[PDB]
Amino acid sequence: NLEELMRTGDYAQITNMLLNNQPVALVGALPFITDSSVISLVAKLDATV
Amino acid sequence: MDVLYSLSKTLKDARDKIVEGTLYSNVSDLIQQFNQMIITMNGNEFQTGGIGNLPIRNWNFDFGLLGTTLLNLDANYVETARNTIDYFVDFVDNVCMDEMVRESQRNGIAPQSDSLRKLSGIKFKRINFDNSSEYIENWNLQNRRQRTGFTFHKPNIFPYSASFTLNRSQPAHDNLMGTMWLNAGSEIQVAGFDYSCAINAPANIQQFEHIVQLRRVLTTATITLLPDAERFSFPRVINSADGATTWYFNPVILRPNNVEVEFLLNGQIINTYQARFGTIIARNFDTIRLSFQLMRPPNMTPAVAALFPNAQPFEHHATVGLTLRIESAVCESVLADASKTMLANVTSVRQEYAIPVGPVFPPGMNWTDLITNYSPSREDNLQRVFTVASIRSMLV
Amino acid sequence: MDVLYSLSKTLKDARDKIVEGTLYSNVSDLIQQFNQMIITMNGNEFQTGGIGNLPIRNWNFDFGLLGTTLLNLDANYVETARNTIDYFVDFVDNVCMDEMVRESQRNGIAPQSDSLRKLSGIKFKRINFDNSSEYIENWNLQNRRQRTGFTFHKPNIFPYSASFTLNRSQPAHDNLMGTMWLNAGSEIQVAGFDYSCAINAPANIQQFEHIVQLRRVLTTATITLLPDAERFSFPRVINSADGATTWYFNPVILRPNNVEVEFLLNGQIINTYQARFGTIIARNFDTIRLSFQLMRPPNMTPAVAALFPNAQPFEHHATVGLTLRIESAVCESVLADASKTMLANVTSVRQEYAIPVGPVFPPGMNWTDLITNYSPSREDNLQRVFTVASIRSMLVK
Amino acid sequence: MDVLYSLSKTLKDARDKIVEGTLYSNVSDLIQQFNQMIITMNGNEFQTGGIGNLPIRNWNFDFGLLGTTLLNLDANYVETARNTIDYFVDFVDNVCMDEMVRESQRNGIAPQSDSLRKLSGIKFKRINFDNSSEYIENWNLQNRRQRTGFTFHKPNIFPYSASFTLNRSQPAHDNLMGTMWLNAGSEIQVAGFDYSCAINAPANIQQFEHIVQLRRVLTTATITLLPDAERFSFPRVINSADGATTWYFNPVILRPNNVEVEFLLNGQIINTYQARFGTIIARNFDTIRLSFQLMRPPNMTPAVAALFPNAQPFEHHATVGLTLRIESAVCESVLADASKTMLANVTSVRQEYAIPVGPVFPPGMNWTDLITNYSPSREDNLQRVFTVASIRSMLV
Amino acid sequence: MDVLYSLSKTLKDARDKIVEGTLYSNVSDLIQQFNQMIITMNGNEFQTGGIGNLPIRNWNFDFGLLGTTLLNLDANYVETARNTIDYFVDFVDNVCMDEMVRESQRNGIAPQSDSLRKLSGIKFKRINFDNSSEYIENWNLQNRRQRTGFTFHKPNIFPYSASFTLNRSQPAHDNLMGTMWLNAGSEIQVAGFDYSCAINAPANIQQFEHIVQLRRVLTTATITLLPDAERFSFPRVINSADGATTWYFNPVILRPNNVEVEFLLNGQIINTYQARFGTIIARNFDTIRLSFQLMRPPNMTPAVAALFPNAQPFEHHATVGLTLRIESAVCESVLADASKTMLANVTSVRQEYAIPVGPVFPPGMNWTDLITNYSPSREDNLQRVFTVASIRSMLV
Amino acid sequence: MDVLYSLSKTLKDARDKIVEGTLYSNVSDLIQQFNQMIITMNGNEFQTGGIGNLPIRNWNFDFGLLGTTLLNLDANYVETARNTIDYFVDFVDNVCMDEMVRESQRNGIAPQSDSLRKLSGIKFKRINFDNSS
Ligand SMILES: [Cl-]
Ligand SMILES: [Zn+2]
Ligand SMILES: [Zn+2]
Ligand SMILES: [Zn+2]
Ligand SMILES: [Zn+2]
Ligand SMILES: [Zn+2]
Repeated sequence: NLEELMRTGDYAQITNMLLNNQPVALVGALPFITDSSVISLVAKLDATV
Repeated sequence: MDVLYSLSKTLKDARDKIVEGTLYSNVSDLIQQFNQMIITMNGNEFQTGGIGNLPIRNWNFDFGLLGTTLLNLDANYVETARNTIDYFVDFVDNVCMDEMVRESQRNGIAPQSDSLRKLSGIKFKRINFDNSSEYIENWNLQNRRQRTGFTFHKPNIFPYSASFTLNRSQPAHDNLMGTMWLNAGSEIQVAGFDYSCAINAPANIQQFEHIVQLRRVLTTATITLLPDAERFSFPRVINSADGATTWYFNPVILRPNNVEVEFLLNGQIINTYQARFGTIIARNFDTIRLSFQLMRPPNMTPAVAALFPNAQPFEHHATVGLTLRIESAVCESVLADASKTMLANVTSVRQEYAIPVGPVFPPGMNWTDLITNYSPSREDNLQRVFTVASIRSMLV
Repeated sequence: MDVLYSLSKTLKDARDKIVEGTLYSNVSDLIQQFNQMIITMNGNEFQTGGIGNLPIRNWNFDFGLLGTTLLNLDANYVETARNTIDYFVDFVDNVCMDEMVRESQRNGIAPQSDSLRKLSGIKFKRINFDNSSEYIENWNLQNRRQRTGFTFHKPNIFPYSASFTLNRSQPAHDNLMGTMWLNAGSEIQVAGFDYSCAINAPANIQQFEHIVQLRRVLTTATITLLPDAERFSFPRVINSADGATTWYFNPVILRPNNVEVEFLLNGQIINTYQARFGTIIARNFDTIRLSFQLMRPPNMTPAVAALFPNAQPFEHHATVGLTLRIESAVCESVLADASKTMLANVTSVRQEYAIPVGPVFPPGMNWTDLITNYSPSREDNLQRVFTVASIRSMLVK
Repeated sequence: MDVLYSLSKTLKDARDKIVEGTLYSNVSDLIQQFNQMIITMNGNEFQTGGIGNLPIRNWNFDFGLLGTTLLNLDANYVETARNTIDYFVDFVDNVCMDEMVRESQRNGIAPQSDSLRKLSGIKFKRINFDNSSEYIENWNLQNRRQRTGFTFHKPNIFPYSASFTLNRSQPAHDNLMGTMWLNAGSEIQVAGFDYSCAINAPANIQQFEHIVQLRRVLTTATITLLPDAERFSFPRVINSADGATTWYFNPVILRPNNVEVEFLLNGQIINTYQARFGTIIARNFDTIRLSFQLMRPPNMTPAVAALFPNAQPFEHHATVGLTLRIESAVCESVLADASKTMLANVTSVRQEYAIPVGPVFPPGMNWTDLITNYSPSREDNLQRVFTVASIRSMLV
Repeated sequence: MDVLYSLSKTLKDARDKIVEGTLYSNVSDLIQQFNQMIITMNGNEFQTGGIGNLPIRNWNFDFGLLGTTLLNLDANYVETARNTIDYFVDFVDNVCMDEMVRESQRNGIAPQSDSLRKLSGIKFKRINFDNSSEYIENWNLQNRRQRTGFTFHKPNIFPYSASFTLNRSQPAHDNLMGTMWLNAGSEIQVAGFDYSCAINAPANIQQFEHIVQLRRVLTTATITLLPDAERFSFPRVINSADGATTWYFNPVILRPNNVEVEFLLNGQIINTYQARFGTIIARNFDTIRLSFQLMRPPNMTPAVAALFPNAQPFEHHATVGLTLRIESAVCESVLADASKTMLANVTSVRQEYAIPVGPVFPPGMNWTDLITNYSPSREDNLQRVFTVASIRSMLV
Repeated sequence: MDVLYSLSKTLKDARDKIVEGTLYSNVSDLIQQFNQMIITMNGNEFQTGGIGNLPIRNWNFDFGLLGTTLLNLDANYVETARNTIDYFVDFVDNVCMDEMVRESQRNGIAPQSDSLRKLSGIKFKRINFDNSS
């Protein structure tokens, strides 16, 4: 839960999962970028955020 | 093993200390250890079972960390923690059961189950913390080749054996001289019998000797000596050595004479007790040598003199007993004893899931066969399963 | 219960750890727990004991907190803490005693004394901290209804019973076939006797059976089985079943034949042991069936043949024994055992203050009566008083 | 004693908790306590041994502190800690052994070894921390003059004594009335015998009594009372009281009548059980009075009637037995029991280094002599050495 | 179980309260609970099992919420609600049936079907609301370790047994003394018969005693005690104990004498009624003891005196009977009774779908075998299935 | 024991040296020790026990210091000192009697009475002076 993560300030679990490439679901109202570029998908820019 | 023990002890401390209304300062360190365990275990896949009727179980860890409270834990915190604790306890119990039912002639001390082998990887060493129980302490000492010590109340060191030796005998079994003993558990009950009451023996003394070879060295042992052997003080019909015939025993009990208990280590006399009954201390030994005597009473009342004629037939047979009871001791090896449940737990787990007999332990984990042939490989495997059983007892 | 246990645990930790010269870092969390206890108890009035000869004690709590500015504990700090600890320990002892002497037919697991009822309020739940003792752990598991476990060395599971059964008998009691047993504590000694030594038996085998029903299920039980029963192996003069006369028992011991120990749960065979002596494991059972045979030895030396004639009179009677000792076991219910002192403590407190016989427990806490009729209400009351006794033993003992 | 115990406890916690991969959060307080112990012990010279064959050993403390900046413990930290832990454990073991082999009559509670007397200085109290073990707890209660309590499983409270008393006797020992008993450890078997089966008794009843004085008060005692004494239920030939002759005993067992066990404190009846067998509770007592009766069976079968004739000779002798086993108790004094090992440890240390007999304890640390004459000075010295042994068992 | 009950209660309330023309204020909270149920169940797939002939069924939930903005419910609202209610009721009924036909030995109180185990997850705890029925209330109280009881009209506490005991008999069965009884359901009929009419009995009184040991404790029990047993009041031809022959019973009914009905708990008399007939109250008991006496009438008119001669043949046999009917009681455990349909529902569901015999219940859910061996595992499974059956009864 | 002995010694020295007409230089150290004793004992409650027929006695200490500033001791000084000394001597005698009638099998060298156990606290160590007997 992104709200709970923001409120606690403890980023140990999220950091450990992002470093170790552990699959996860970040849940919360999020803004998103609509990318219509196929090259962006090939470049894998969605994983760089 | 140390990682599995640390998981189990973390879960035990979580169950005991994470209780509603407790100060967060009472659990801060425990909560940190628990969250470290959650971090290290999350994203790892474990499998248990697949042996006997132990079901195949798959374990996944995708838990969130335990939070914090300003002053005191509330009910919500306890339920949220208890869900995770229950899952982890189930996983640890299953891993322990998987490890208890396996054995290896080679490297019996090493983990045998896949889950425990995975837990021995470097990534899980983070979970390791206080190793304070007796069995885990001895496990670490044995890993370091340091001196191990297990304290047993009434150690199960003597394999069951009810036997006799006839030093003098003949097919009619009416003039017999010999010894009959029961070595069972932590008890020796020996009795030397002479049917003639040492009428023709030199100095009217008959010397009886019993030697018990303990399969492991016992140290700091408290032992009770009692003059009489109640188990061999009543009449009984006893099979022949080959079972071809039965003979008759009709004891009349006389005080054992010149009683001498020798506790020996590697053939060297360590402790000697002469005509001493009650509590004695054997500091370090692997052999017990009980030498006693039947001394014909020089003076007899008419009733006594009647029982012991100058010649046959002998209807009342003189018997001198001796009872030895190891109440407590210390052994460098693991043994079954009256106060613990390790052997019972391992046997129960093996029987419940119908584990087929392996190449290390005797069928059904029978203790008499196991302690009769207590090999170093058997010792390693038994220490492993006993340590896992103690780890499991923390939770189950 | 959890609050009373937490009071006792805090006090024991304070006695053990608040010692002269120790680093404050060794006791910081303990000092916080102790001050939390003081704050929670301050301003509260308690009353303990109006039953039997137990005196009415009134308890008032107005204490200062222990300081936190020290880096090492000095003598004055320890003495003040000891004064507070002494008062609190006296209070906890009295509350435990008041709770141990009471019983309820309805909610025996619930608090009975008014002090523990008051401690069951929300305001006192703050005192609750580590519940690590075996009894309190079992208490908390039982409250949630999780699988409980009590480990007993030599569990006192068999009520005392020395009796006999005669399968063959007659008024002269010179040709008897039957069994005599003592089931006491953790031990069963049984012995089957045939006066004729199975001379006229079907193939010279006399089968004996003994069934012992446990009032509670035992798990993970280490059991020693020895072939002989020394208790029924000497001459005896035994009353008749009606007590009208006495008969004579002159046993001669023969090894038992085809020994079979059966450990059953709900009338289903869990463990079976054939001709196995020494240590055995009964993993889960509530009934023991010991079946053993007296087999007439086909070949006898002249003395043995002289013992057993073809017909009466039978001067020597063939007996086969069995001894069963439960060394350790696990039970989901509280039991008296050799190693613990819970039953002794409860009985001692009840006798010390002349507690009148209640509606739940036997007339004096007799364990044979209790285990003979170990009812669920009795189980609840016994578990409650035993947990209180273990709490008290942390401080008084 | 408290400082020595604290050294041992710090070392044990260091061995258990300073392990590879553990969070520094798990050992932070322990590391602070360990560094405090190093600081306190540094610059201090000690000398142990010099008694018996215990070698003289000189101890110097000049050690560096352990680090505090790690997040998880690694191998280097563990080895650095282990070197110091090994030296300190050796020192503590030697100090404990040096204290265990010494005794004093007037002030045997106080430290006897120069090392422990030096450790009793004020400056060493900085080392002191958690005193949670039963023996150190009782030591601190005793030093504060509070009520002490030791729980014993099968307390060894009865010195060994197999004896008999003949209330009716003749030189031929054919019409004997009396009682024979064994008192051993936690066990009392007694048996009253009448050779005439109380035919000439007033009401055909013979009353037997047995009084056993406990050398210390036992409280909260659980006892098992059984109606037969298997030790005196078989035929035996027994020496005469003067040893001049031997008499014959041929028991036939009848159930004891009007069994009455009284537990007395200072001559006041605390507990009383009549015709009650199985588990009983003696809450506070120092003396046991077992009164039983042999009642002649008014109605006898022809065989039973044949056993007991009107007049002599009496070949079958009527016997009634009682068995009394203390399974658990509480005593304000230290005692040897079946579950602990302090007596064994002290005796082992005294035997291994050939300690000459001192002015306090009996030779060889024999328990029967110790408990027969359990004087306050002996109690002081025994408590001291037992506490030292318990401290030593934490490490060795 | 609480979630399943909550689903059932929500659906029952929806059926009862969502009716055309009703004010929305009459159903506002019900509609809120219904929408909460829909939201919690949406997006979940369930499977009710294929055990026996019960078909495997798959359940999906993608329902929209009910409207909340009308003043009075109309036909459209009721139809829209009914469409969802039918599916939910079918799902609940199938889940209840799947749970009713399953049993476990280790944990019989825990859910057995996968659907109910899924509903025990935290994510469904939102569905939970008012738990007011007797069975769910008892379930929740018992999960809380709280004292709770089921009230039974004519509890079925006595396993069926028609038997007799002959205390005096002979191969020709013409001078018999003994007792006949039927214990069936909530009823006990007992009768003591003497063929000689106590002609040669001490004081011309024959004593009969009948003990019935209840398998569970009953509390606040209302009982009718009548002084005759009409079941054993007419001529009968009765098999023998071994069935070898048949004997003849020709009762003549006399008033029972010294009627004492004791209701005992743990062997202690809780309630005693002497010569009392009609309504009596047994407040708490587990055993019933009926003592009665056949008293030979001291004075007999010639017609009476003809029936009872001084010796055989005895053509008229004097009988005294008692009848004990338990009209109402309370039990900690669940029981079949004359008013509730739980046993009937469970048996019907098990019979309809050809459920094989499990390891817990006897074949056919036979109540006599069930109540004869009312083990703790049987009690747990039986309470679970009875609660599920009561839940199912709310909708089916 | 050393505190009890020091109380007795101070009181005996006061009775022997605080005499009418004596130079203050003869008692200066004695007066200082006596005032130290008064300060240490003031505000402390003592109870001599009721073992046997020994009466239960309660002792309270609220005394003024012995004066300085006299060249030779006069009658007023000696009278005030005598009042204080009499009360203190009665207290010390009762404490000694209470201690003399008690015994313990273990730790019998330690104080047995409550008064002497109280006097064995650190706060009374100030009273301790010359132990010459
Ligand atoms: Cl034991
Ligand atoms: Zn032979
Ligand atoms: Zn009989
Ligand atoms: Zn034991
Ligand atoms: Zn003699
Ligand atoms: Zn018949």
